Amino acid sequence: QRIGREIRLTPRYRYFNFLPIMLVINVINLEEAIAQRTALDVNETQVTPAS
Amino acid sequence: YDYTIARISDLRMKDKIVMTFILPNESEPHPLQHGVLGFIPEYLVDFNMIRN
Repeated sequence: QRIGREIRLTPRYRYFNFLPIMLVINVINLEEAIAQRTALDVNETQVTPAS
Repeated sequence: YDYTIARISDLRMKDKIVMTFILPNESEPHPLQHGVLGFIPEYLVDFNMIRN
């Protein structure tokens, strides 16, 4: 029961995937590593008598 | 004193006399006008409505 001019858009498209290969990497704790100093993972290769 | 006589056919004004003070030489709003007719033009609206 009301009058108005209306404007329309109808889109037509599609995304396809061909190559079945994917490599993704994840990076975490960047802020954590920057804020807190890290220094050396050194391990004491047990020439004290435990080995 | 100058006068202007106004006549009207409406019933509820039957058998009365109403008088007031009027400025005949002015056109703009002013505290010594008895009244001003607030008027803005309006124009005809013609087009088709397919309603109901």
